[PDB]
Amino acid sequence: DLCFTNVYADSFVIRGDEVRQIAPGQTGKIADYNYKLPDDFTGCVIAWN
Amino acid sequence: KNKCVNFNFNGLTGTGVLTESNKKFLPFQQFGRDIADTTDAVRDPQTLEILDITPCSFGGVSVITPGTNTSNQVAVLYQDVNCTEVNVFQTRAGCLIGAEHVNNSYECDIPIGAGICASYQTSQSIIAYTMSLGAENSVAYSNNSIAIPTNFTISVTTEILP
Amino acid sequence: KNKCVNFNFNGLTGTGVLTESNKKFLPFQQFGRDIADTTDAVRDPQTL
Amino acid sequence: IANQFNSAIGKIQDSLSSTASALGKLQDVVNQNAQALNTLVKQLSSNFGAISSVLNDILSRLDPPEAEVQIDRLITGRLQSLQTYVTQQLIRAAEIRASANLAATKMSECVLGQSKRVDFCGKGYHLMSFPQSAPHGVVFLHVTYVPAQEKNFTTAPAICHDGKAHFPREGVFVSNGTHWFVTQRNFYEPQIIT
Amino acid sequence: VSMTKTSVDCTMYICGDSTECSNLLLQYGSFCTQLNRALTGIAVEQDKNTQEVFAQVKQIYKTPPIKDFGGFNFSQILPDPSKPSKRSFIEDLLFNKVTLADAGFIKQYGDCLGDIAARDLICAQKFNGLTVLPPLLTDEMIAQYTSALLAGTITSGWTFGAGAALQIPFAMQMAYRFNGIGVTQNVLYENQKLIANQFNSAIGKIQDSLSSTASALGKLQDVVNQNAQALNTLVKQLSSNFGAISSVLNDILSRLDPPEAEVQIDRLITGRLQSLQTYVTQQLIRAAEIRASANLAATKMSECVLGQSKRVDFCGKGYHLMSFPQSAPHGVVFLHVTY
Amino acid sequence: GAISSVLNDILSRLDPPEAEVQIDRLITGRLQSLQTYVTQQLIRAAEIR
Amino acid sequence: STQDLFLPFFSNVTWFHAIHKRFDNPVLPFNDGVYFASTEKSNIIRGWIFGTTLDSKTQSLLIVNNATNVVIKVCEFQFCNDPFLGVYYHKNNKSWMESEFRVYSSANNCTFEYVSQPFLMDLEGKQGNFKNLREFVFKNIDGYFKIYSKHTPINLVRDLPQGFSALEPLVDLPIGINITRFQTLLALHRSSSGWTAGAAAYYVGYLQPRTFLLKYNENGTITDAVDCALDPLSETKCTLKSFTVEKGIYQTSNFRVQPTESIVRFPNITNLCPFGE
Repeated sequence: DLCFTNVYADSFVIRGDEVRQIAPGQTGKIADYNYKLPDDFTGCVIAWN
Repeated sequence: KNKCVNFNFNGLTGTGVLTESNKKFLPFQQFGRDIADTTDAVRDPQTLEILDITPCSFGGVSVITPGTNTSNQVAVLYQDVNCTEVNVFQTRAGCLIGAEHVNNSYECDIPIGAGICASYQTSQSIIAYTMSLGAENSVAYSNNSIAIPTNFTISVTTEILP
Repeated sequence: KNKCVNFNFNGLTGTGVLTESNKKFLPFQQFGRDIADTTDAVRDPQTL
Repeated sequence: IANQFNSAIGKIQDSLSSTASALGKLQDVVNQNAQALNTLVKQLSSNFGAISSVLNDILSRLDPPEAEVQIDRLITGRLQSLQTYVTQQLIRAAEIRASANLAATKMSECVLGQSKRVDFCGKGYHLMSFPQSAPHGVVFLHVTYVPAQEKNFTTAPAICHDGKAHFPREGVFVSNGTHWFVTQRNFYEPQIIT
Repeated sequence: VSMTKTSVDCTMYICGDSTECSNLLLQYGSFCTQLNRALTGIAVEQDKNTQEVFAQVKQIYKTPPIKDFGGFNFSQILPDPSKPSKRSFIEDLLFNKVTLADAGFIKQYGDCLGDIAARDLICAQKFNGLTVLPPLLTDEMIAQYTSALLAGTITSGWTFGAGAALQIPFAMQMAYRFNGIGVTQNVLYENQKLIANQFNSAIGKIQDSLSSTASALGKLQDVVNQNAQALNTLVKQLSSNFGAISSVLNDILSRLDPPEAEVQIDRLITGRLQSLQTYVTQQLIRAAEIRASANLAATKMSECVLGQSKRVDFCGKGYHLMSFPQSAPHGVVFLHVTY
Repeated sequence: GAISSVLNDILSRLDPPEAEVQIDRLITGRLQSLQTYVTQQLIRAAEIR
Repeated sequence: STQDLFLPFFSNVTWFHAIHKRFDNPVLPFNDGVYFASTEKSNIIRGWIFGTTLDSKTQSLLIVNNATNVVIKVCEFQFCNDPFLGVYYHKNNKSWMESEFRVYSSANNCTFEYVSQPFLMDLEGKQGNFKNLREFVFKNIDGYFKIYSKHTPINLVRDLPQGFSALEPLVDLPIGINITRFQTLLALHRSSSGWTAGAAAYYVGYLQPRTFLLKYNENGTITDAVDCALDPLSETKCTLKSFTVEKGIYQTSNFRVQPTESIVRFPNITNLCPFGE
């Protein structure tokens, strides 16, 4: 029903233990160090094996 | 256009009226907003035209009726509209459907507004009359006339205050 | 009965006083409510 | 006057026993007190944005981690109901106190004294007022001087006797058409102009 | 005397043209009934406050065409039949120096639809549920309520408020009101050509005080301003995000599920209800200010217009003789004759 | 209704995703306090006037 | 004050009957929900078939009564164009007993089945007045079919009586299907297409999401109800929360204009996004 203006895909491969770290407000070697999400992040996270 | 519909522009859903406008959007601008921050205008993404969003449910509704013990016949006063939406009569407050115009100006029985008052009188229905100001008296005035009572009365006026 | 206790009827917990009433519940009805929407009456599920 | 006054006291019985809407001002004071107390019970049936309105439901369903999300919606909904209600009471109490200061003004000046204030204690020249006990208020019985039977008279400002104007000390100049008379304003008692 | 009768639709203001919001709003029960009861309670008493001031006699009085006043010119206070509304020259200046809304309380839907004016204050409130109720006593009638009280003051003196209208000449009316303030009545007739020139020049000073100086009506202009700004503030209340992710009801209905929207829409409903509980609080306190002034205006009508005020400096500086009622926007203007 | 009354505690504990749940409870609690207080002042000012 | 799917007062309901030359079992919509009301004397209303397309291509509900058990089945039915259950050959030893079972042809993939207690229904024919009033509320929201049953004796020849009856829920059926169209069974008699029909009546009205008021007595039975969308008189009853409107004027709401149709306007593009890339 709702559609979006500027869709950007963030495609990369990490360890399976650190997928929950991809969230607005988390830490880790992925979240805190190189791939950080904003505090006002309005988006979707799609991950698979 | 010109009908209250359920619009959907770029995912934004709502109830509004689409009309043409003289507003010209900038090429990076899509949504027009108001003081109340709601979307007042959108832009058609297929063809280049500008459409406003007018909110629906317009016109106040007054309920002019006596008690349910007396009768169930009612008169509905529609403010801020003419008699188009809907014994049809137009008053100074709005369209009044259900009350017959009576030229006899009586005392105000039901306070309505805009100098109009109603009552349930005589086949009995709600009548619509102009609110009378009272019994008009013409004072016979001159430079050599005076009215002085030869007799009076003692009336006990009851004023009741909390 | 007739004492302020901590009742528990079908999982609904609260503080109230249990007295007899002349109200007759419908067979599909269990809880009676008030103007304030709180439970004014319950039904004993073991005996009627 | 004793027959006109005692018949007017009998008209108070016909105005209160037959017509029950004469006390509708103080009935509205009782009604706005009784309905707002009855409205405050209806305030408890609002879900307040939570999943239910009843405090006993959330205590029986949800954990205190998940109940403080829901009970604090009920507490805020019941407090804002009271902060609206105390707002409705203080504005109503400011209306009654402004009327009670008006009632204390109509007791000191209108009952305990004679009111020179024109049409403040009802229509007519006010003589005295009688205090009567009323539910959450007072009812005054204002004794008024109202003229009933009047006539049209010929008047004049002054009179030339010896070339000098004569003005009334207290009263007016009236005439029945032949001779000029003197009387007061609120009653016609013709006297010789002396 | 009166104020702007406002009946805010709390069904439309909280949930604007929404079915899913109105299904959540009707769970709140008696919130929209208790606020509409207070606004109706204003709408009854402000018509009552206009009733207690302008309508204190059951009979309507008019002046005879034969004018014998003794040099006193009363053409500036009596209404003019040449205008479509029977108003005096003073009452025409009072209705023009106060800024009101558009002509008539009926603004069409096509006037707001066919022409969307840039920053139009009246239409934008009406699409937010803010309806302005018209008063019971129109300004065409209020100019005739004051005309009935003025014709009784000129022709009948002060006896029209204490009973039936009993005529007395204005030369005798001014002589007997001097005895109320302690002046012997021989002062009047020795200077009747002088006092009539001093009074008619003072009526000409009312024209120089109202037409040139537009800030003399700033008290009743502030009554219109505090009514118009608070109605315009209530539109600005809808732009507040209320702690939610957005202020618009149509955004959350287009983004979030009803599991996640009841977290967000109930923040909008509480933010709009508290705004209405702010506004009804601001109206009832303001209505208590106007009613205390309308009870003061009814005190300055019964005692100061219908009678002679023995109260010193209550009706202006000087020994008060009589006062003239004039129709004003949501109020009254008195013309106090002082010694 | 929040976890604490102090504004400086939530700014030192929670992320702005989780603080807007908590600080907006403090803002609403302080504004309704000011909404109650101005109500108490205007009714008292109507008594003095 | 409650808010659910309700039949509005003074609404447009249907006019269908059974008689010895009008026989009506039409295809009726059920977009939001339907209300049922039948004045009967001879137990002619036997049941319904609730389906989406009324075919074996979809899953359908079949609530019937074969004079022994209240049969409620959710299967893949072979839908016949005219379902009926007839009573045969009365002339000697009547007994009012059935022969055929013509509501469907075959049923497979049965997911829900309800067989009630065996009872002996009096299927005898009557003349003159209708002595039974069977009213039902039919709605399927969130996969939870709510039925509401009420039976009261009436004395009626003609048009639906002006009265009130609080309908009570009998059972709760977890059918889990989509219902868009439905029909109604009727009984057939003759003193297999030369049969006739006994005197019957049934009324169908569409449920709408309206707001009612519910005035309860001391016993708990609803005495009277008021729809909030009839007129501004009845909306004043919803605002004042009293059925006796006092003598005066109460501002209820604005003149609401419902939207006619849903308008969708999206950008025009035919290329899919690179989900494979």
